[PDB]
Amino acid sequence: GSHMEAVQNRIVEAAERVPGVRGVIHLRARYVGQDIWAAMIIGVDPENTVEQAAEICEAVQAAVCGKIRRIESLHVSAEAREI
Amino acid sequence: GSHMEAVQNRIVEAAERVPGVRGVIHLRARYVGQDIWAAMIIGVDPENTVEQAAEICEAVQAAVCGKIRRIESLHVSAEAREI
Repeated sequence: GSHMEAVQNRIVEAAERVPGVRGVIHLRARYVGQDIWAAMIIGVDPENTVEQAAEICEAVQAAVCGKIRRIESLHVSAEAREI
Repeated sequence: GSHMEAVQNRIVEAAERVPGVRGVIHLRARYVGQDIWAAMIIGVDPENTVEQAAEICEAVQAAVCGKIRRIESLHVSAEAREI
């Protein structure tokens, strides 16, 4: 913690910058040693296709893991969300 | 178990009969006392909208809980799936 809060901040921020993300609805992050393992849910446009939602999830996973190096496991899922 | 396997059978079967379900991809079911609590993932058409996928999930939840009375908690989520 404290230092976790700073990491979580960077995860939320990294995710929100990815096209199609309507907020991070949920983020659970934990230290396994010096590595982070995490799970998040993002908001998506309810009219996107399931495919697009899966694409946005992958894109988040890559942007986030691309920016926070200590992350060794991130699962990203999606939920319909209004703006 | 044994009797769990019979319940799980009925959950899979109930789910597959619901329009838009492309198989049950995952089912975790457990006894809390004499009640079942469960979580499942269904296949959906990747071109459905996220909204439709959420609708199909609710419809599964209701059909299944409507048919297996001992179920007191069922969460249903969806994943893109090819036929």
